Amino acid sequence: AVVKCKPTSPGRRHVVKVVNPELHKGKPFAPLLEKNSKSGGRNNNGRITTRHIGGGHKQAYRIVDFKRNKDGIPAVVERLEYDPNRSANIALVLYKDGERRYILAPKGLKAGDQIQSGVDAAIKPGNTLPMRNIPVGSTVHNVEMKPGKGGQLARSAGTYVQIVARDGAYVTLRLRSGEMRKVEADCRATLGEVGNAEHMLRVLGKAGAARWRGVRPTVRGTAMNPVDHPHGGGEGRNFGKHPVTPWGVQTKGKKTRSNKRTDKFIVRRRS
Amino acid sequence: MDINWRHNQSTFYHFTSDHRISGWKETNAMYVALNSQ
Amino acid sequence: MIREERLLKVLRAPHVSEKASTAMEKSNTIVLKVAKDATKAEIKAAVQKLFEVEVEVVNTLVVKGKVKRHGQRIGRRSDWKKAYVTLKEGQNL
Amino acid sequence: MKRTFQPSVLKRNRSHGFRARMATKNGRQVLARRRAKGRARLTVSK
RNA sequence: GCUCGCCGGAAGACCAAGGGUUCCUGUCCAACGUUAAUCGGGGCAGGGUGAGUCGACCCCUAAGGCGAGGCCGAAAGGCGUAGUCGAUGGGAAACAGGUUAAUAUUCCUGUACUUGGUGUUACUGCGAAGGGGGGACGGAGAAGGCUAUGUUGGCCGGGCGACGGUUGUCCCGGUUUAAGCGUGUAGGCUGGUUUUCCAGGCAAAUCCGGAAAAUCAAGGCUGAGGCGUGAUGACGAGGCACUACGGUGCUGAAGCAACAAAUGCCCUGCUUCCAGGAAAAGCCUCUAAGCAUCAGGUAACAUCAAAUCGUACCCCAAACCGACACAGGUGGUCAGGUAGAGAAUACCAAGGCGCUUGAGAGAACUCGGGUGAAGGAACUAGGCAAAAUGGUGCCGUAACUUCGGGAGAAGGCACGCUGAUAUGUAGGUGAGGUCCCUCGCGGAUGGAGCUGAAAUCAGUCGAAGAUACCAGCUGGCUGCAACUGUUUAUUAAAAACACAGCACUGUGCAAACACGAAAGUGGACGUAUACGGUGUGACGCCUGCCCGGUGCCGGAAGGUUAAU
RNA sequence: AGGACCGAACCGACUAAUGUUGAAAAAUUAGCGGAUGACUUGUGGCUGGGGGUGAAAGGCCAAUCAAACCGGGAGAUAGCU
Repeated sequence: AVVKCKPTSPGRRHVVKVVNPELHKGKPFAPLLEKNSKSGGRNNNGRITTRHIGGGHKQAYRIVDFKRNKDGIPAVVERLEYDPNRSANIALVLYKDGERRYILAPKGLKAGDQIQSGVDAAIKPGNTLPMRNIPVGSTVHNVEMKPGKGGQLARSAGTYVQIVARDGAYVTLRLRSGEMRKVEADCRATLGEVGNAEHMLRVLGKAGAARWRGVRPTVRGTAMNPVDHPHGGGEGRNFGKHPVTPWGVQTKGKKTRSNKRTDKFIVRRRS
Repeated sequence: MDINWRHNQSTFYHFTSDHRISGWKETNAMYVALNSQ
Repeated sequence: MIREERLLKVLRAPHVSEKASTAMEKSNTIVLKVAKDATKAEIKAAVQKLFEVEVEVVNTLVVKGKVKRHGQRIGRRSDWKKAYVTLKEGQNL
Repeated sequence: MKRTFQPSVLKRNRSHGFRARMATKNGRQVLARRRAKGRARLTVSK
């Protein structure tokens, strides 16, 4: 659900926060946590490689099983927990043998819902099974690229992948971007679509809500100087140039995909 | 006893403060030049 | 045990002071300069041996040498180790 | 007025100390030039 | 030595960093001290820094550094695995009194505590580089119980007082006592016990987890404080005795209660909200291989060991950083009385200082202030500066608006002291005594005693009762920017930058892009509700026409065209 | 609850005066803004010269910045003084 806060403060005027009482309020599961240190956008050379990254709240990583290779054992979802490293929400799920895992939660998945995997798993949301065993045209998320690699497609909140046709060796997927690409048959995938589709409905409200998420200010090109950016100077709001990246590459229209290795899989491109 | 005297000269031999004469002497030369255009 | 040569090159000289005299007569302890690298174990075994007394415990410290100038030339006196050795009821030296 | 040199011997040893100079070849050229010139306090260790 | 003055949330005290003998005593005034100098942080000599418990060393790791092999690179070299190092973090234990001119959790007195090695006695399963638990920990808010600590009364000791009174509801001082041990509380957490089974915890496991029952409704964990012991000990106002007249030996009464109360403890808790909140070792269990009448482990007693290094002194400053004995800068800890909401402010307590030139004169002029006739911005670029407002409660408060605000809008009334209500109110706190149980650090009761606002009525004094310090000037029209923020350290704080919001564009993951000859890394342990770039900059109404030029995207027919 | 309100520590620097061979190579004095957050601060580390970093001034990078400092080519060159 979304709630509009009363504008008792000027910073609280335009903030709409997504509330969800179904999420857990207690501490997360201890043996599935590990250290995830902040990078600040700086690589091993220490130089800033991706800018505007820094600050923010401290985050602890949660090992989410994107592989789902535990096959044939029924599992029951314990609770739904917040994951700071993903837009979606994760589900702490307990298997029949008594060992717990974190799975990426679809829409209807709540506490007490059964989860099965394998060729014997039923066609209901949350169940993971090879793509050749999936009916054509159903809602599918957490899609592998190569078999056994772990889920790589339609991971973030509100996402889904539609199966257009099955060749038997390859399966054509209409991705969330509107791209049609071929994916080999035996990659595993999860039914349904992920359960945080209202995540795009929130608005941060103030500058501090973007700062404590780890995002720094993003100074624009025409306020720069000629020695830093191709845009700059002009004795007051002069642009007179084609818009480019800070390193001179033309933006706003120029295509820059030069992969030439996965071009055989792309059936048709997004538009 | 007075080696510091030889060294305490060597302070404004590499100054940069263009608003002051020889780095330390404050003047009105800014205004004088500004108006002497 | 500690062999004889080491135990010997350890006690250098006794230290004389009015703090030493009050420590000698009232608390029954002796303060004497020892070797630079000497430890409390080698110091205690020596005073048991060469001084035939009933040593109890050893308190040690090192005084950093004072900086003095001779004429105009500056210099630093050699730092020495200080040691408080204490005994039970018996002493004649 | 906080000035530039606020001392700390932990930073002082870690930046220009002897083990820092010996760690790379360029500091080895520095230590050679201290010896070639013949400076008494050739390093900043003590 | 007697006064006067200044600080007293410091200009007091203790430290860390930093300094490196400035610390203490004796001795001298060459130079240093912006003056004299007998003095000194100056010169010379001597002395002074005592640790199983303080800190370092040591075990463990964060950011990161190095990096056997490995990969890559003209060379030098770069990245990086296993490892290794790296506190600002986690790990065992000491407190009270006394002593020096200078040392104190170090020395002495008294009372403690912890960890290993070894021996003996008694029992019997020990045993990892592995598994699990624990270490393990976000912000804000709210009390409750406490304590530090302060006030008052009682008690003890002392005094009848320079000038009216003062044997009294009078005046002054003290009324202190730790660690540790035992008790177990105010609280907070968790249902407990037993049995059976299991695709998991790489193998294994009695341990973790999971699934079935039976049985009981209670145990367990954590936990401030108080209490008794420690402690018929120390300290104690003072007195006695010698006085190197500085002090030094001897002796020593009362040593309680009530109230108030922390930012300190319970509390690493409780409640609540998203921005969802270190690692590893020590520690507790589980076994594996092996050991298996051993090796070991466990409980009691005894004994040994706890090394090495720093311990002075300054540390908001004359001793560190500022070339100076410099109006500056410098992180942490303690924090009393009165008034006061308060760590503000004013005066004070303990404590420390009067700032390394003084003595006169009482010109102009300059700096810092006080007052002022009459006018009240006429000065000036400009109310710059100065002046004025200031607190609490109550009444009352407009246009406009995103309904929150505006707004402390504006504008008024009361404020001291004394008595009565009420020989101090409401309230808080609360003993004796009574009753009842598990039978205690208990439950109901009961009001002694202590504390104590707020208001009304009545009277009084002054020119003035928020009388001192402290402590909003207000309103109307309007440009710009939505706003909180950030910026040219050192002439520009803004209409500049940022910002949430919006739009375009790129990118299907070995992504785009960026750093790198490369390896590799960030992006991101993220996956188109994501990430990058560009432009605009909340919100409301909207964002019209033009693709000829340039750029970008799509096209391949034809013309031109490289090496070959 | 609040990038809430008033106001100390703390952070900063809007106005004026003094100072400007200063007490000080940017301060003092009277006022002033923020003061639970995009806050502030101690300790250590990381990013380096046509490079870093920058809520963007061409600012900061050891009182030095439209290309730091030190040494070297170097006795650069100077139709100029």
